Amino acid sequence: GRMHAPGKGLSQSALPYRRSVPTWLKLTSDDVKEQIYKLAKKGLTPSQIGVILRDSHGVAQVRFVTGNKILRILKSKGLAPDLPEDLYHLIKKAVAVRKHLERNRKDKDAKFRLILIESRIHRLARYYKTKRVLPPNWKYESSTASALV
Amino acid sequence: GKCRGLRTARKLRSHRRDQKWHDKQYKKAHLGTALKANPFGGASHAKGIVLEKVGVEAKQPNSAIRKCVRVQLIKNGKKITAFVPNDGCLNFIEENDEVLVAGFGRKGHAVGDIPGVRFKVVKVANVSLLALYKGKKERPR
Amino acid sequence: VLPKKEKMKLRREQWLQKIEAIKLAEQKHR
Amino acid sequence: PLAKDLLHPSPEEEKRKHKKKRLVQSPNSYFMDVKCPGCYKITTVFSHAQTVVLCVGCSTVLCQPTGGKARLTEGCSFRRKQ
Amino acid sequence: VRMNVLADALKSINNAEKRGKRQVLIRPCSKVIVRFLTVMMKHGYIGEFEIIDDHRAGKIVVNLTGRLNKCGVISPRFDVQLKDLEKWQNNLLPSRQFGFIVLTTSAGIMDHEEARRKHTGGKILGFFF
RNA sequence: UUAAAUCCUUUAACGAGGAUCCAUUGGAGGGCAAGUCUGGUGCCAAUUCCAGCUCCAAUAGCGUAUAUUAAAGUUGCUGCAGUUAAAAAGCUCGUAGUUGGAUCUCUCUCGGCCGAAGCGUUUACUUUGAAAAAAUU
RNA sequence: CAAGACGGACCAGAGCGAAAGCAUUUGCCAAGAAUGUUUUCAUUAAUCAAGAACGAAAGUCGGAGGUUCGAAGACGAUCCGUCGUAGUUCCGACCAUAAACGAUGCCGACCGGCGAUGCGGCGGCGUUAUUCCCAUGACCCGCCGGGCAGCUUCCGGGAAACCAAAGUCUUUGGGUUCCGGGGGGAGUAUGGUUGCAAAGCUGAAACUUAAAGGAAUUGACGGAAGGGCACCACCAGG
Repeated sequence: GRMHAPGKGLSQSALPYRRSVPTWLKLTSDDVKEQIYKLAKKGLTPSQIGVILRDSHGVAQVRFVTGNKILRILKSKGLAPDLPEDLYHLIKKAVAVRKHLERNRKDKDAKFRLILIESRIHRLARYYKTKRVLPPNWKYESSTASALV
Repeated sequence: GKCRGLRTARKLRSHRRDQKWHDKQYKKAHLGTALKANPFGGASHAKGIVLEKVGVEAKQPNSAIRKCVRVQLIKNGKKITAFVPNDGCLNFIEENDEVLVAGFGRKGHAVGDIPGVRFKVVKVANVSLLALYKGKKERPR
Repeated sequence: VLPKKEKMKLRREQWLQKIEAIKLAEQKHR
Repeated sequence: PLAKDLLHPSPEEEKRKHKKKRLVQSPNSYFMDVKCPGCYKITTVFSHAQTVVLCVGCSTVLCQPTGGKARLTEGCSFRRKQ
Repeated sequence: VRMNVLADALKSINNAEKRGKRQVLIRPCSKVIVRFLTVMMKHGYIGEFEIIDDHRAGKIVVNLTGRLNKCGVISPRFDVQLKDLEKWQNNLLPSRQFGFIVLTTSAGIMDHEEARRKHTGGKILGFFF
């Protein structure tokens, strides 16, 4: 079930059993990696890179073709951000909700949802501190939240 | 649902400690204030001085007028009332006598016939009531 | 209907009866 | 009733089931190749694409994203691929 | 959430057996589940099974035969010293002949008779009669 | 016998018909063993109190009181419950503690094939061995 | 003409929200479930002591406004009526309690049928947008997913009412939280703590009692009600 919602939905992606590249795909691994590099230089999150490569160029799975996932490809070249993209999106949402709250003080629903968001932030920050992605002195603070975005 | 981990020993025994405290017998035996409020003082028998003789009325559906003696315990000064087996055995007991008094029988509970009498007289003048009833012994005064 | 005491006795007795029947059936296989 | 081979389901039942709940899960989407009406070029487009797909040479909108399957522009030709 | 997939497998098999089904599907597969099923196979309780291999944790289709009365897990995995083993079967088995404590020992996953022959103890997993 | 004795053991003599050389203690006419009984004493035939007989159980022992244990799965680890019987928190975010999906099939130096040395990631687990007062069981 | 209040009918078998709750149009703001997905991360999760957010109504402290209703109160009758104080309305602080109900923790698995409904998606002839000039909306058929709610059932369970969970339980172990231990004394005394207050949270013992309680099937029963008959009953009469 959902981590803060009462929903329990099944919807997700289902990978096929064939891990082999299809015969009709003529793109080599380095061409796909060059597309990844120019897309990241356009300023795109790895999720957006995967969606664009799936839709327009027909690359179904980047790891099945190149052998590495998008974040590792961007990391080896060095075009990867300091904080991860899910934590970035959560902190951006928390900043937006806090701005809405400072303009609108009666919205107790917005207060409850902000508490939900920053609890999700605390769980993800604990995970990233445990596996050494974030430095151990990193801490999410309310005023420092907009400074990260 | 009860926890069943391999490291839940502390939680299980702490819960059992508290829920032990929620039992009347455990709390009576472990709180100390029952033996600090029992007239016998934890004992099975106690001696006393016969203050007087009183009469207790029995239950409503079967009317009777039973005869008890009000006695004052030696060791702690408490006043209790004690049952006598029949009206004949009341003639062996006098005011200001030494009496040995036991419980009525069911580990501390009252009589199912005579309401609120708790104790029965076993000995008077250091001789038993059973011997005095049967003519086996006489009592001194 | 009937007290739970003899229902428990009947259930455990019939269970031991299946235990004995399967024991004799499995002993017959040797 | 109570007598069927779970190891060998028929194509109609395994097609009918949810994509995760089959014997071995498999997607329902596909990659299909599209010819623009104003040109001849082949574009490989995901069936459930979330991005609007422009022609690399003509810059004509091939498909518009919807809730499920993508909505092709009228005039475009498409073929199932692989 | 889902913890102890062996419990889920054994409950699924027991519920399938009580309805008089012949064939059951088990997800997910595991090494411990396959070893337990092989142990029940060698004693002639659950017939035949086949492992469907997708690129996830797999699934198992088991051919039930009818002899099995109750298969069950024991959670948590209590340590079973070789003396204590005797006590354990008197707690779980309805007789001293049939039924099976399954132990994982350093000599493998096996039943209590074979663990007594190999003279070793281990963690208790279940029982089936 | 023993320090000297007593007791026990061994032996003379005496020692049993009501073999009076006389077994008690409790309970029974609602339920586990055991009653279609009698006689006194009062209320308006039922009915308070008292003495008995008959039967039953254990027996040189048998009642009683109190505590405690077992019955008891009324403390529940094994092994209880929580709609209507005692009982689930107003509701959800909300650290610690408890629990956590699938997966991986021994050698190097110096002395006589061996001994020393690094252990091999650490444990938990299991088996073996030493060692650990008697008395108690 | 004005002031305050409130959004009926449509309005449910509906929907949304963590719960309390939520119904005039329009615009803005920031959230959200489900669905779709050959995106990404790759165990990041489940459950709660501590601590914190929200919490109907009534209530307390400052303001504003006071139409209706209305505790108290003044009158008139004898549970009602006239007038109407505090309040009910808004803003800012508190209080944190309800039959706050499914008198029913949360997360996970397995275990019958049916045809309805809300949202999303997929496939498909047809009718419609005055035969619509292709799509699109509205209907129609079927399937899939997460829902709300039914009917049915020797799955099993229960003391029974009944429950697709209150099942998979003496054949007794998926994970974890709160909590009961006969009836009263008694939510009392005492101490602590929160609150401006009203009160809230925690919470005994002495003693007393043989019960307390839950579920269901039932004869008779002075009577009571619906009808019918009769000039030894009635109306009008002799």
